[PDB]
Amino acid sequence: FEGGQTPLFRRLPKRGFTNINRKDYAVVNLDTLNRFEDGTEVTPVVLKEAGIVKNEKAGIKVLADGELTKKLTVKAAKFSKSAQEAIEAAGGSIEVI
Amino acid sequence: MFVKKGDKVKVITGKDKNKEGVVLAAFPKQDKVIVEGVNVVKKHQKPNQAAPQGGILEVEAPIHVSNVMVIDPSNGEATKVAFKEVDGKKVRVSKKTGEVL
RNA sequence: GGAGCUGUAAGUAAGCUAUGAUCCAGAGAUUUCCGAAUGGGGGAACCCAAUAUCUUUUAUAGGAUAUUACUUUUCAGUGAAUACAUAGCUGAUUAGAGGUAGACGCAGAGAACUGAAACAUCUUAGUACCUGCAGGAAGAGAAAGAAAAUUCGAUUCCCUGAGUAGCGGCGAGCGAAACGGGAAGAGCCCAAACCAACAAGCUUGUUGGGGUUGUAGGACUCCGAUAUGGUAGUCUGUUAGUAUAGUUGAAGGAUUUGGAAAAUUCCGCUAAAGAGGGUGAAAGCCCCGUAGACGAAAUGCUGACAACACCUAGGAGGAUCCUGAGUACGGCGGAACACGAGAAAUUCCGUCGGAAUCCGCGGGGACCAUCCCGCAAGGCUAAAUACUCCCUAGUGACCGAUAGUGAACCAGUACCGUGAGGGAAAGGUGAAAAGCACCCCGGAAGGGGAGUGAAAUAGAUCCUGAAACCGUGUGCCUACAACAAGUCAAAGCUCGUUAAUGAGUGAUGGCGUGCCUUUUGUAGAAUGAACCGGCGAGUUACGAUUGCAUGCGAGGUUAAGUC
RNA sequence: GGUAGCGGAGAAAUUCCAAACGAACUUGGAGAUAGCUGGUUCUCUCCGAAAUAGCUUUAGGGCUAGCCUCGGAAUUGAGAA
RNA sequence: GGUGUAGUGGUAGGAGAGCGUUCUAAGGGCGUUGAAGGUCGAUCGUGAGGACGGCUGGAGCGCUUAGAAGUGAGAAUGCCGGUAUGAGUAGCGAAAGACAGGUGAGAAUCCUGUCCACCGUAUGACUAAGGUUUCCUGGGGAAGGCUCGUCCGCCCAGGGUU
RNA sequence: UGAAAUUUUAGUACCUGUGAAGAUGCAGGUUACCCGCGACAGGACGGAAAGACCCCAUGGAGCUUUACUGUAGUUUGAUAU
Ligand SMILES: [K+]
Ligand SMILES: [K+]
Ligand SMILES: [K+]
Ligand SMILES: [K+]
Ligand SMILES: [K+]
Ligand SMILES: [K+]
Ligand SMILES: [K+]
Ligand SMILES: [K+]
Ligand SMILES: [K+]
Ligand SMILES: [K+]
Ligand SMILES: [Mg+2]
Ligand SMILES: [Mg+2]
Ligand SMILES: [Mg+2]
Ligand SMILES: [Mg+2]
Ligand SMILES: [Mg+2]
Ligand SMILES: [Mg+2]
Ligand SMILES: [Mg+2]
Ligand SMILES: [Mg+2]
Ligand SMILES: [Mg+2]
Ligand SMILES: [Mg+2]
Ligand SMILES: [Mg+2]
Ligand SMILES: [Mg+2]
Ligand SMILES: [Mg+2]
Ligand SMILES: [Mg+2]
Ligand SMILES: [Mg+2]
Ligand SMILES: [Mg+2]
Ligand SMILES: [Mg+2]
Ligand SMILES: [Mg+2]
Ligand SMILES: [Mg+2]
Ligand SMILES: [Mg+2]
Ligand SMILES: [Mg+2]
Ligand SMILES: [Mg+2]
Ligand SMILES: [Mg+2]
Ligand SMILES: [Mg+2]
Ligand SMILES: [Mg+2]
Ligand SMILES: [Mg+2]
Ligand SMILES: [Mg+2]
Ligand SMILES: [Mg+2]
Ligand SMILES: [Mg+2]
Ligand SMILES: [Mg+2]
Ligand SMILES: [Mg+2]
Ligand SMILES: [Mg+2]
Ligand SMILES: [Mg+2]
Ligand SMILES: [Mg+2]
Ligand SMILES: [Mg+2]
Repeated sequence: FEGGQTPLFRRLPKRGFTNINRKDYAVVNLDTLNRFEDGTEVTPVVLKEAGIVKNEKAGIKVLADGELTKKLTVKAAKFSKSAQEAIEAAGGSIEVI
Repeated sequence: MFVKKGDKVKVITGKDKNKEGVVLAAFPKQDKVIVEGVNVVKKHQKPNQAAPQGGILEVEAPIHVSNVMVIDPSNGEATKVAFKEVDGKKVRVSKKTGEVL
């Protein structure tokens, strides 16, 4: 309250809306997966059992920030293109649940 | 109560310690007892009780019954009490020996 | 149960008691009058009656007992306008009233102060209040559902979702649900189609049978079981336990102090008992008890077990029939849903209009199509949940007499008020009354001795006994002095300490306008305080954020609930 | 005996309605609200202001900045004279 | 721990260190050879405050560490209680009493008596309401009575309403 | 016999001046033995009372109206009975 002066919230405009059908995915940034033994199969079940991902919000999305150093048969809901490149270049294999 | 009228009795505490005596009366609702020769207090008395001088009486005040230890009527050594069903009937019994009362 | 018992409450009398008292527990009897009050009335605790029997009196008068309210339900008899009859009246029956528990929950009706820094929508709030219905819980409740998974399977409550999604003068504020996790777990009936029976007047009211649903169901047409399990029932009983009395329940004696030992010292003992309290002071071993072990004639309660009782069937067809009508729905007006008409689904009330029924109907947040899910308009249903007037057993880093209940004391009292209603103050002798025989002064009260008592400066105003306040005496000073009253220096006088650059007083001199609040600024002629004593004001719950500390670490952590 | 407070009565004055009636008294909501006055209890040490701007149905209130304090941090040491 | 330098007025206010109270858990110790509390002391600490003694008192209380708070009062025209101030002051509530005797510890105040004064369409006699025991007798003077009091509508024990 | 209002403590002079601007209390000077009694009432900005005049409050209450928004009633119509 600014003393009757027009408050900051009131002098500004509302913006946007919310999409009820929004898909918010749980993020795995490619530096985690250096954990797992090469050749194995990464899944949301594996990630949850390890404790990496506790909230599979809408599905796992994989993103490429860190450097990958393994072969991995990774699978998820969606991959980013840089992650596809990095995995397939290391020698893994992308799938989609 | 473990004390009862008609019982020779030893005292445990008080200025009259180690004296003996019998029970003249017992007040269970006070848990007290009266003993001849013990706690003889000096009461300044008025003549309204058929005492035509008023005078000063000497009378036995009560005693608390936890300051009291009964006697074996066959040993003299004072004891504590247990209760036993003899002949179907419940009686007092000595400790330190099986003597009744 | 086993000896003192006649309450508080002394004391006197009279008495009772092993012929088993008082006391305790269960059941039964008596249970005045008022009060729903109910034979009629009435200013509650009073009055007056009627009828039947009995009683008193020579006989009236008088007295005792029983019945006699209204309304509802059924039944019977009489019986008007009005003929049949109905209403009405009367008599038998049947079940209601009224207050509790200043608490909980359903429904009806329904505020404002307040907040929005005004205020009208809105909020407070469907709160308070009032009223009705109640029950030990209620209410809700077995999907015309939640979802989007082709999936969960009756309600309720806790966590979570989440202060999210939304609502909102898009302001203040309001605010879900579902998913998920748990506690608890149960599902059942009826109308209808049709069948059998009765009756009036081929249908149509009553009884019974039948049958309750959505991977549609049932009736109806054919095939066999007579089954098989369950029960949310019964003063059917037995059986066991438990509540309401209770019983038993171990172990210490001496020295010092002292009025008293439980304290001290000495050697011991005991522990399924060292919980607590009392006892002349602080007790494991004195007492009540505790741990532990036994116990209920009688009335309840709880749970099992048998009897009784009630539910409990299977497979094909859908020719045909049925599957909750002034209902769903719609319009208008209003409410509740988190949702303020807004795009407003859903639910409910009033009013008016007004469908189909298995190729059917409703929902999936305007609405249409597709798909999916379910099948209303009839009813019931325990458990988990909320609360405590009360009873028992208890507990407290709760109070300890200006506290804690308003009330530790004969408190909802005294008192105030017409009344509704408000509403106090007031605890403690002593271990034990042993409470002051007797004497003196005095009218007595009250003192003084004596005496009890450990103590009387513990003696009813009673333990301790502060301060204000009122006094008595005494060391120093004080009647030519003005002084927020003190401070500093200091003569003289008088005492002698937590013995150390001592105490008290103070002639005289110097300096010096109280404390608080609020103020630019107060000695203030601005405010407050008569004084003393007590009481009396930044706390807690849930959340947010910052710092400090600890644990762990790109993994840190559980909530509810169970033990 | 009757009229009872969103009221009654009033030969009418804002008058009376149980010793103050422009809306009685009592109980509850209710510890109403109070940007308003009064009060808010022990000690020491370190540091130590403002009474200004702007906006305010705002002007004796409030919000931000300014002025103070505390902790951390870094930066070609900027600060003051 | 020490040496040096520099500084240490302070309201609102911020920060940090503490004293004290009640209770709790633990440890340890002190109390009828006298605890707490009260009171007086010329004592110690920088402050909040802390001891030790003397008298009182008569049964519970300290010390160390840590913790929890109904945790500290001088003011609120604050609340409750007590006692002051004014002050031995205003007031003692319309009016006539005086005397002798008596009772009695005690008399202006009570009783008896004589004069005197007041009321008299009442200051008289009935009585409804209302009060509800105040009526009568016998004792009393703790309190109440605006003084006193031997007295009373006060207190106490009895009775009384046909 | 026995109150009350009031009351920070008080050993409570005067003039002039000062000063929150009008001093018993500060200053300078002057006067004044200590304690009371009866009277008066100039002061203690005396007491009683949180000024009723005034201003303020985004206070209240009552009242008025061609202020706003509503409403009980009154009236008209439609519809149902
Ligand atoms: K206003
Ligand atoms: K139910
Ligand atoms: K004990
Ligand atoms: K709607
Ligand atoms: K001086
Ligand atoms: K924190
Ligand atoms: K940390
Ligand atoms: K205090
Ligand atoms: K004067
Ligand atoms: K107005
Ligand atoms: Mg504006
Ligand atoms: Mg009657
Ligand atoms: Mg408002
Ligand atoms: Mg919720
Ligand atoms: Mg025993
Ligand atoms: Mg004791
Ligand atoms: Mg011993
Ligand atoms: Mg619909
Ligand atoms: Mg409608
Ligand atoms: Mg009390
Ligand atoms: Mg006390
Ligand atoms: Mg001179
Ligand atoms: Mg002189
Ligand atoms: Mg002076
Ligand atoms: Mg003053
Ligand atoms: Mg004053
Ligand atoms: Mg006028
Ligand atoms: Mg309120
Ligand atoms: Mg400083
Ligand atoms: Mg300095
Ligand atoms: Mg104490
Ligand atoms: Mg306090
Ligand atoms: Mg005070
Ligand atoms: Mg005078
Ligand atoms: Mg007079
Ligand atoms: Mg005349
Ligand atoms: Mg008389
Ligand atoms: Mg008198
Ligand atoms: Mg008399
Ligand atoms: Mg002036
Ligand atoms: Mg002047
Ligand atoms: Mg000066
Ligand atoms: Mg005089
Ligand atoms: Mg004045
Ligand atoms: Mg004022």
